Amino acid sequence: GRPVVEVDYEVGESVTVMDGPFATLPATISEVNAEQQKLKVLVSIFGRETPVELTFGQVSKI
Repeated sequence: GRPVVEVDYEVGESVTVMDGPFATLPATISEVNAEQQKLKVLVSIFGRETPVELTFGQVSKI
């Protein structure tokens, strides 16, 4: 178990997708929902930028 001093996500930060079809891909948190414990991260793709929503823990900080 490795606890982190900071456990809050914000917009503008970059995180790696850990769950979903983009798992294992660089993404940037665009919208976060602490009220519902949900997080949103936009993904950039060659002329295919598509926003994806995820839950806390589904992303790893770099």
